[PDB]
Amino acid sequence: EDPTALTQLPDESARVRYTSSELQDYFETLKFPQRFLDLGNSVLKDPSLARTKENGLPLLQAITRYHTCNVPFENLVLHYDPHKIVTLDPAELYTKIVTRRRGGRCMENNIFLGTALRSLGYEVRNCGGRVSRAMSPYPEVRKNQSATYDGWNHMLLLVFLGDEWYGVDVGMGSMGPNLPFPLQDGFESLSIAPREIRIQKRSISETHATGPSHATKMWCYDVCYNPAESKKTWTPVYCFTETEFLPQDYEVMSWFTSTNPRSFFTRYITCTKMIMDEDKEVIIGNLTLFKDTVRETIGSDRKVVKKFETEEERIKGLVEIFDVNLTEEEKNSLPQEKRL
Amino acid sequence: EDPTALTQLPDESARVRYTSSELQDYFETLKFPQRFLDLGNSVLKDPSLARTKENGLPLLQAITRYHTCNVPFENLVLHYDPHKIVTLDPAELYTKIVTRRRGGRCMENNIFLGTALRSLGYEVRNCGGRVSRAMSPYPEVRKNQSATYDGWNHMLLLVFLGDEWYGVDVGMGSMGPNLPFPLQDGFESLSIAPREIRIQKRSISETHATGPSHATKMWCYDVCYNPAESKKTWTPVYCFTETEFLPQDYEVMSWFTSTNPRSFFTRYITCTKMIMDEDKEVIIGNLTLFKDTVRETIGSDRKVVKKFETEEERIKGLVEIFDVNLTEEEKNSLPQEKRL
Repeated sequence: EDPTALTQLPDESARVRYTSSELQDYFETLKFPQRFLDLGNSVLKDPSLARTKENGLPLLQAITRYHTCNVPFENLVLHYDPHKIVTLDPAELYTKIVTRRRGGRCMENNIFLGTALRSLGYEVRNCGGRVSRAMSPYPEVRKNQSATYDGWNHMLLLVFLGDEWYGVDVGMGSMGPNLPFPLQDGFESLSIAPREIRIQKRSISETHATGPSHATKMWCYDVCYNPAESKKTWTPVYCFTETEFLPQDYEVMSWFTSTNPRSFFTRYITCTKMIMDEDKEVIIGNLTLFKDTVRETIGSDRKVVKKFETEEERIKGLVEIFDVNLTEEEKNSLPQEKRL
Repeated sequence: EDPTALTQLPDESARVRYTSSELQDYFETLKFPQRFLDLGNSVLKDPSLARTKENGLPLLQAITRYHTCNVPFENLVLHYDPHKIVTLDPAELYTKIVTRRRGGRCMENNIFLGTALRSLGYEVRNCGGRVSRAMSPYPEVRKNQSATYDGWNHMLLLVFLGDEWYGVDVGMGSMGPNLPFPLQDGFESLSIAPREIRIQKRSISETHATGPSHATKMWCYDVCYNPAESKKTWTPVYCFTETEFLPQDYEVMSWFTSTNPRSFFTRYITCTKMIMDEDKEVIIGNLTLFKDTVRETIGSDRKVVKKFETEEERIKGLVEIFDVNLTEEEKNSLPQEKRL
């Protein structure tokens, strides 16, 4: 039958807002220690703190750090699922991430996080971007096309603190900036040592502009994996604009990455949690399952944790290593050609 | 197998250019009269004329007017086609529109036109937009969601003439501006009497902004079907930004509109050409096939031309009314559920 309603951004009075109690349950899923529970509760009691740099940025730093370490970046809904459809509904996302302790990709993570932050009192714009082909898992695409970008396929947040916007992104696993960054041309920071991140406003290589008089510029997020090299090499990760993206834009973007056969997410299973040094309040590495193999990276050192031999091993490994729990129907929904 | 190359914008030296003879063949497909053949030839001989408003705009006006009257806005590639996939390759588009005298939707039309205009010497930026739900063929969507917009799904061009960008769009059938329009906030013009068009820079209804200090603005294209009313009603048609879109962005957008089962293009056959008063150099109406019925509207008056009874009737009508010629494989590719 013809649709009678299409996806939209609800009017302000109709939008999902996570309650104080649901946000507390999210702080517990994040496994906040006492000092950050206390920080979160002070904002719960005074949302005006979420508008300032001095009181809003520290809780924002803590939320983003524990989120990428405890909420998995995963595509299992396209594999271990009977329907293989992505929901971006903020209430269903809450259940998936807080109650079920599952995760997802950039749109599921950052739609949820945007809803949580606005519910805490933050001013949050949903934005859109393009992942660099330098991040492609296809080797010839990395080699020949690293200056190009995908079609719109990434989500990040801009959060307004005091007098400045900050980029916020908890939905890109170990490729992400993994820090709230000031939206500042030329900002650089250590992020997951030895890696550095950089933000620049610049034209991208792909353009029909015949000269600078007609060029446009994007915000470009790059990383330097090894800043100790004599000549720093910056690897592009994604580019984005400040345009407000809508739920139905993400629906278009997610449809492509979830159903176009050239999206690697339709082809291979992947699941990532970042690794924290809690006392030093920094991320130091990541655990990543790709296809059949779990690897732990700490700084520049990478080692294999497990190469799964069977479906049973991979399923138990998702529980024990990632706290990713599947229903019976989800386990049995994996297509036969993808099983171990 | 894993992709070895993804869609990208080619480097300037590898981009498709239409030759002077290919552009001449396009002018004949447009059915230019002699005065516009003369005007086109003068730009083929002196490409610097395409850089000025005084010499570039007249040819631009004539190209866009004859294009929407003579190149069909159609979706038959999703229906009367064995493979039902959309190519955005500018060489294949050339063969489709100039040689085969077929058409397409917004991205096929405007990728082609951008390639042609850049080949004539114009400075052109590919841009992206969202169609208003006020244009939805779904009655309940129109009634309840007219203030909202689709996810990114429209392409238009910005053409820089002299010191001023112009909006150019030959890819929306009867809903389009059907005129090059100056990218000026508040521009209004008659376009297809009695309809008026309007361009405004303004925020759209859907926003997470809690107030105007954090709000964003879009270029918004609205129409007034009946400016004679005591109180003018403006109907939203699409919104866009100046961001340069890439071929791979359009690939994402077209993938949704061509494969998501809530896109109306996946459901119903549609084909439109505009109707010109050639001597008065204005568009006055349109011919539109929708599902099984052809209607002619001239201004505000609409009448049924034909309600097709059989497949043979619809196919002959496409030839006779729209000069849309199908191959035997294309005719026989229509799913049985869609036949008459």
